[PDB]
Amino acid sequence: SMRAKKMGTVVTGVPSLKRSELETACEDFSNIIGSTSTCMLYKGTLSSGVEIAVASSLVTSAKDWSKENESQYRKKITNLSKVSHKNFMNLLGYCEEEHPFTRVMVFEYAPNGTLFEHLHVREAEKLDWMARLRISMGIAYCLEHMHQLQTPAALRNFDSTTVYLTDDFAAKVSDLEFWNPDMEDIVRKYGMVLLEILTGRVPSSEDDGPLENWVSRYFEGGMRLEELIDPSIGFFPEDTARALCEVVRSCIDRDPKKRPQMKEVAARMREITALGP
Repeated sequence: SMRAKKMGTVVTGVPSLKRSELETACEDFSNIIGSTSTCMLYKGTLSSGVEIAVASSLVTSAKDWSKENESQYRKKITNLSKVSHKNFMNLLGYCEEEHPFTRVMVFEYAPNGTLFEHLHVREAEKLDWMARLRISMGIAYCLEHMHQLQTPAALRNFDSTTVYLTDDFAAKVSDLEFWNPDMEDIVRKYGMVLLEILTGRVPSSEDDGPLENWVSRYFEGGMRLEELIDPSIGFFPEDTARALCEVVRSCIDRDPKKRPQMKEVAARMREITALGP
């Protein structure tokens, strides 16, 4: 009948994976998909049969990893755990292990590579009109969802090199870089990617004046659509192309206040393409 008081003595919703499981899944990290400024990308297959792309830090020792690195690592995982969109390269798990030093994030695998590759690499399979419209819409729906959630940090590197393509060429926008942009800037970037999808052309530097004058010639009324639109598309509907180029023009306006919101872009894009989510 008497008090006995004691005291105990000594963070997200996607699964933690053991390093041993990932070693098996990725053949001890021997199959490289690619690389970024902050990470290596490894191919694996989980015991379920689900194919994965594993983003792994370049850091090779706990001595080279700061408390800030750890904080940004957990922050990225927490924020991506709230995205599960058909047109996003979704986070499927993560692995932190100290021995040996491991900081990875496990993503959905996209078998058909990047949009940049398919648009610009000579040996890559070219995309037809409907494929390009599907990709364009998929991107817009992802970006709209991202903005709806209020998680734009995931789109800070958005361009054709960060959009991957599924087995039937649907878009998956990615965020593979370890976290270490206003929505008005993302809208502008969307317009540039849409222009790239339509024309097959991309700026060759930060100061591509010749490309600027060429695009300018179109918007000022001095270019036929046959000169603008990528010849590798094959046949295309003229008035649909016009309408999509108007979307581009709105998005890439030099005055950020004049650009549309991503929700408006997606609505307009659906009106034009008639492609639902």
